[PDB]
Amino acid sequence: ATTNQLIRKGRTTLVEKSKVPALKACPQRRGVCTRVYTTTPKKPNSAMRKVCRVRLTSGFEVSSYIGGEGHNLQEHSVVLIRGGRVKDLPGVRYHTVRGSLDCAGVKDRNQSRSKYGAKRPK
Amino acid sequence: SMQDTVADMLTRVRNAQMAKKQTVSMPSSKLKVAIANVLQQEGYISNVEVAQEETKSTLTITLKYFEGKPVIEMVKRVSRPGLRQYRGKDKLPSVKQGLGIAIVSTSKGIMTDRAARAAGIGGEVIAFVS
RNA sequence: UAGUUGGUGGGGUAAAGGCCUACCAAGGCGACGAUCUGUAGCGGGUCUGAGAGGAUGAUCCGCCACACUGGGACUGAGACACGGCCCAGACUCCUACGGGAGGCAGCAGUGGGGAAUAUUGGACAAUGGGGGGAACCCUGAUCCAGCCAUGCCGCGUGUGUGA
RNA sequence: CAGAAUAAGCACCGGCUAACUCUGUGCCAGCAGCCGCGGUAAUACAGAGGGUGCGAGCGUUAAUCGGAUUUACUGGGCGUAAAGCGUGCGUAGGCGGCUUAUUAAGUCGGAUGUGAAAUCCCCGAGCUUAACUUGGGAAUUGCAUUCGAUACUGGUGAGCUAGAGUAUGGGAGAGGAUGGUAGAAUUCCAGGUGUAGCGGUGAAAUGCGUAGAGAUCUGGAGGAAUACCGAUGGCGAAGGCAGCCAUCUGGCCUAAUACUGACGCUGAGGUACGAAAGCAUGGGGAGCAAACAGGAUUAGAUACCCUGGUAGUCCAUGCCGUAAACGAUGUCUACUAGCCGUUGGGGCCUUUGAGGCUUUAGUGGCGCAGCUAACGCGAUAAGUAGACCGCCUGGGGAGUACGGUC
RNA sequence: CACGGUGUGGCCGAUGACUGGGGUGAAGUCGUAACAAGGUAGCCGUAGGGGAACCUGCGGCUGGAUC
Ligand SMILES: NCCC[C@H](N)CC(=O)NCCC[C@H](N)CC(=O)NCCC[C@H](N)CC(=O)N[C@@H]1[C@H](O)[C@@H](OC(N)=O)[C@@H](CO)O[C@H]1NC1=N[C@@H]2C(=O)NC[C@@H](O)[C@H]2N1
Repeated sequence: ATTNQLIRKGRTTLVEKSKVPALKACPQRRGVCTRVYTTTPKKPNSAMRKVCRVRLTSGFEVSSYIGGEGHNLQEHSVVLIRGGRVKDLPGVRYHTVRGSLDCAGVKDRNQSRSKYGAKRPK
Repeated sequence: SMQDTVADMLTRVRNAQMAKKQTVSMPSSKLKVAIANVLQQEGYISNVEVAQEETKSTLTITLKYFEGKPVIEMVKRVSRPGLRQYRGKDKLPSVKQGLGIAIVSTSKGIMTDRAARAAGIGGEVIAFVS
């Protein structure tokens, strides 16, 4: 570009879209579990992974992964969700916080307890 | 069309040095002669001559080669008609940490950036030579 | 764009001025973005970056604007006035049904919303502010205290020996 | 004063990245920032031991800048990776040849005023240290006024001819528009000679023919296109332009004087032209041939092959505005080894007529330097520089939807 | 003159029976269009036709092999 072209029309900056639109620039969001179910991974992965469709206070309905082994969730549960992708699951962009509102911490876990929300053993 | 005769002169000198010519010739002007005199004083070129046929005037420059390489290794036009560059006395550019020269047109005539700083004046930065 | 742009006579203001008015003229703005439209309090500053730049405008200081929503004026040196008045609107409260009352975006606090942010505390002793000749009175400004690992900085949870 | 008495957790150990083994499970349960782990010996899942990093904290999520030269002013690109508008003309604008006088707007220098305090930085001071508080500086890169300088840019006056243009002689060309005309060939019609085939394919068949084909000879009708010359030739802004002749008409090349005296380059908007197909009205229609019909082939044929055949291809008057509209390379200017072809001109030399040297404007093949990721480009640059414009910012969604113009 | 009312016309948002294309996932059905001369060279513009990749006509390009 020439100097005159730059003066007539400057440079253009393209805005970056957020990868967590449903949070709406908040660290976490509260939602009501609409449907808890299991899904299969995209190739080359095979499993039965636990996910829940949740309606958020932001007015959006999304899908959130349930981490750890063993969960007590069901329909009409109230959960807290944070950001975070699951990679091999198409369209799962959020995670459910363990042990926050109605979700419970994982059982018989003694390492990385702050994640999955397990208290200290006696 | 030709709209920068100073850039034309610098390009002629650059191409002559790259082709290993002994002399280079161009149509002459007072600004070009002033720049060539500064080059000769700083030692990048050997001799400057002006000849006159009638109304026409021709400028001839004798080039210097030391060892195998040409003496003028880099010559860059800085100010151009599309973008003029003016600097104050405190922001005169230095070429190669003072090992080269910046040709500056000031109100006291054309000089190097070193002479301009010594005189405490600024002006238009014409070219970098190293 | 038609009080629109300029002029004259008059009015009006603390004061210049289409600020208003009656006539006269056809002007005034716009690709250097007028008009319309979306968003937004502005600055000193703050974060990042080698720099140039980019993002931001809590806490401190200056300016502006607002006070349930709109339209007004009074008193006064000063207001078109958060805890003043008049009018219109929505809402809320008391009632013996005759008649009345109100505006926490002041401090504390309640409900609600939210991932999330505190006590319905003490004193005018200090610095200021109002009144008074003074004595002195008032001051949720302020100075302090309470709660929270929210941040920064500091300290401890012991030291030596012991194969 | 009493007595160790009251006071350690969190994340991680496949690579990026400091820290490794054993059990349990077997593409399950699960992990995951990216690349990826798990399908019987998992240092990557869960537990344990050990270790590493931090420590009243440790991790996760969210957000800003950076790394990102990934909007490139500093500081990027457009032959093939994304990217030169299909091509011209031209408005606003940007930029602009040489000499001289003057001005002082840009530009540079000095002085003065201002740039609140706090904040940032420096030297100190007080907090048991530190955070923190605080004295004084430095800084606030800016703005305004005034006084100076005149090299460059701008303004004004004067002058010049190397850019640009004008008149006069000569030259080449499928440049454009209109109207005539010539020869070859295909088809059809008529007639003579003549008699069983012709045509078509890999092979066949559909088809034509004993109311006489095909073949051969004579005459006539009509439409479309111009063999040989013909060429890496020519002309045109591009799209494009071929028989011959006349009329009207554009540009280019070439020589020498003469003339004007910067009158120039580029160009957002705008406007003109713009292959083929297609559209509208009216003509024309030989050959060819989308659609369509039939015959073959094939597992199927919807196609390739064969026999037919309508739009269209042609003309007049308009529209449409798109192509791998390509050199996938915007226009203009200057400069930078050489060698060999070719087209249109100028000059010189032989010495008789045909050759040999140069120079200019086009058109080609190699190739030094230089450039490029490489391929390659290389005086017809993709090299060295300048002026202006257009365009690009991962792949799809998508040159799509909506709105608007035509 | 604020608030209000009437008529008509703009712009924005939400919602709507039904309807059209797009992406992703999994490879189930019919074919084999492209990549070699991909077995009819490919592609571009345009027009017509077809269950579908696609086929055919006209013009263009080499980013086409063998000669
Ligand atoms: N002011 C300046 C004025 C400029 C003037 N107006 C025009 C001008 O000067 N332009 C500069 C030259 C650029 C040139 N166009 C680019 C080029 O040449 N190839 C493009 C790059 C492709 C690739 N990288 C090389 C390649 O594949 N090569 C082949 C190859 O050698 C050979 O083929 C085979 N299979 O072996 C040959 C014979 O078929 O063909 C060549 N291919 C071609 N030869 C043709 C040709 O030259 N042109 C037209 C077109 O057809 C060209 N393709």
